[PDB]
Amino acid sequence: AASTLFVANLSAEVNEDTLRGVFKAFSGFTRLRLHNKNGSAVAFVEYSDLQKATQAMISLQGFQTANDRGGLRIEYARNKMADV
DNA sequence: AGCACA
Repeated sequence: AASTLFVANLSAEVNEDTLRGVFKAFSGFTRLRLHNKNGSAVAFVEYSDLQKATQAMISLQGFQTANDRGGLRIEYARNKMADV
């Protein structure tokens, strides 16, 4: 089953391709969605299974495309990315 | 801390 990650601390100017380049570098990358609301943006990144998602989350934690200090803040998403 | 798409 595909496991989705939640990514915070993103600048509003970051590209979808740019962000893809960050996460596609890790094994099991399936798809990414970049969402914006009022200010800064967040992202949902899907991997082929949990182990690859965990592996990527640990590795990219605090990755320096950000607003605040600390770099990227990544969590497990509360829900899986919808099918299709 | 802040979690959408269908």
